[PDB]
Amino acid sequence: QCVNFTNRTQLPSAYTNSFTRGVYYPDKVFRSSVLHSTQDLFLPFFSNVTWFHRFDNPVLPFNDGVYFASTEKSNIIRGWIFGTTLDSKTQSLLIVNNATNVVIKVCEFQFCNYPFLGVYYHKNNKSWMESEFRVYSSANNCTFEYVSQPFLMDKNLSEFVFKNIDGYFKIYSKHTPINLVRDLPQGFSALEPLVDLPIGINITRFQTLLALHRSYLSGWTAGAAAYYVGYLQPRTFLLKYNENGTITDAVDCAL
Amino acid sequence: EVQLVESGAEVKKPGASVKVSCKVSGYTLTELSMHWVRQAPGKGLEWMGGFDPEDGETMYAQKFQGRVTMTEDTSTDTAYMELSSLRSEDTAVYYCATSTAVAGTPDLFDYYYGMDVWGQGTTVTVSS
Amino acid sequence: EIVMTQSPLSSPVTLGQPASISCRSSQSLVHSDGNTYLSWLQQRPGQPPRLLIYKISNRFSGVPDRFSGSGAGTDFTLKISRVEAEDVGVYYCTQATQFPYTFGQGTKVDIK
Ligand SMILES: *[C@@H]1O[C@H](CO)[C@@H](O[C@@H]2O[C@H](CO)[C@@H](O)[C@H](O)[C@H]2NC(C)=O)[C@H](O)[C@H]1NC(C)=O
Ligand SMILES: *[C@@H]1O[C@H](CO)[C@@H](O)[C@H](O)[C@H]1NC(C)=O
Ligand SMILES: *[C@@H]1O[C@H](CO)[C@@H](O)[C@H](O)[C@H]1NC(C)=O
Ligand SMILES: *[C@@H]1O[C@H](CO)[C@@H](O)[C@H](O)[C@H]1NC(C)=O
Ligand SMILES: *[C@@H]1O[C@H](CO)[C@@H](O)[C@H](O)[C@H]1NC(C)=O
Ligand SMILES: *[C@@H]1O[C@H](CO)[C@@H](O)[C@H](O)[C@H]1NC(C)=O
Repeated sequence: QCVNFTNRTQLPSAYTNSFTRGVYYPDKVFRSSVLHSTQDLFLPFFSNVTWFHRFDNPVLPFNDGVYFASTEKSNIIRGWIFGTTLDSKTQSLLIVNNATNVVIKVCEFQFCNYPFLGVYYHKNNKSWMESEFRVYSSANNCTFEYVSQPFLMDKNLSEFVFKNIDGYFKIYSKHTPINLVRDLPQGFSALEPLVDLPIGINITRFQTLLALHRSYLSGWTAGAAAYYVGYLQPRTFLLKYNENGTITDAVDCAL
Repeated sequence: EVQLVESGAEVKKPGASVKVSCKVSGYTLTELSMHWVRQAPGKGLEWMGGFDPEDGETMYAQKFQGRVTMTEDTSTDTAYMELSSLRSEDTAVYYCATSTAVAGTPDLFDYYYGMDVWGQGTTVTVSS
Repeated sequence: EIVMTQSPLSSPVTLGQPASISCRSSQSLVHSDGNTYLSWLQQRPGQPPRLLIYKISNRFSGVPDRFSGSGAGTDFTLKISRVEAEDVGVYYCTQATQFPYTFGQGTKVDIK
């Protein structure tokens, strides 16, 4: 049930500073009171991160990995689409969050031109449901499914890092209270490892999923969501582990 | 916006089944309280029966009970209504109407009772 | 069963003169939620009826602004401000509060 929207416009995009955001734990090794230098796919410090304010969600490139950030409380952003051609010719990855759990699902999705999570009232079991047939017309030959606790939860900035390296799709995340909406915050906050998924697919493009609900007064009227997208680069960082094992500082060795 | 299409007009020997269909588009059938209204020529239209959005599912008229059966196919988004034991008075036009089950957003929604979007009517004709 | 009486049974009116259509209910149409679910429908010859006004005075999506509704309790009025050629046909008042849903007898309005 793909919903063709008329008068679709490009989403407004400014360019903001990343400061020292986007750092994650590169391994699952506990280190206490050390200075550890690692060379990995990191978001460079003070880089141009694109800030995206009826608007389209752009199918952005994936490059070597994607830093994603969002400051919202409306729960419009529900997940992401990953793949190369985003049709039923090659495989694709879909991450969908709702109020109870997260579904991560690799199939041969035939995605809609405008994919969105449709929130609609269901009269038979008497509550608002969410339809995944609004994002894809059909999913076939589906090789991976994974249901876990949702990671789009609590003013609070949500940060994610997505990598697709040597057969594994790695997601890192962090949720932090912030007191400003125009920019990314200063300070420093390392992203803890969230999931390592044995996917093994080709990913060159991605697209954010937004939740659109019916007005009940086209028919889907919901507010636009703003998110920050930056790109990782192969880069050497020096991370500072304090006595409890937390990355409390880092220096970018090419800055 | 909800758009409705109907089935063909039909004739029969009396004492058999009816299957009048009503396919919705734009809004899927689970978002819509669905009602069926009979209009006779030279008479005002009267309500046969339809969905109740809360404290039950379907409600019927008192004079049509034991005859009218309404069932909904979610896969095709098609509402079907049947009625057996055709009398000669029953020859009429059968309007299919619908409304949104609720009014509002997921935040602050309230139940809506109405008769909003009416499809065209199948012409049911009992004859020789 | 709630019966709707509708007055007058017919109304001949020329072009531009406003007209009023009365609807009376044997039972008070206030619901438990607070909204009194009354609707005014218009039917053209050869055409299925379409919704003009829902909930006394709220105008449906796409209806012109020369239609207005008023009234409360058991007494309701539909006012047409400027009669044009597109308004010929039958008008019905209906409720949606107590099952079964019922309709008025309908009034006929013409040009001349
Ligand atoms: C939130 O997402 C979960 C996971 O997709 C939904 O739970 C599933 O619902 C389907 C209904 O077709 C069942 O067949 C599955 O067994 C359910 N899985 C689990 C793990 O519960 C849930 O319905 C969604 N909730 C809302 C409000 O959309
Ligand atoms: C990159 O950042 C600099 C620093 O403000 C800015 O002047 C420039 O316009 C940015 N370029 C892009 C393409 O974002
Ligand atoms: C929706 O309806 C189905 C079938 O009646 C039921 O199994 C399911 O639990 C309902 N959804 C929720 C969220 O309860
Ligand atoms: C995958 O699905 C396509 C149709 O979309 C089908 O032609 C193909 O045979 C499937 N691959 C299998 C079954 O291995
Ligand atoms: C990955 O996808 C890109 C874009 O379609 C394509 O050019 C490239 O050849 C693909 N790589 C592999 C190994 O399939
Ligand atoms: C580290 O752990 C100790 C003991 O649990 C605690 O007192 C301290 O506040 C923690 N944080 C830092 C930054 O030392």
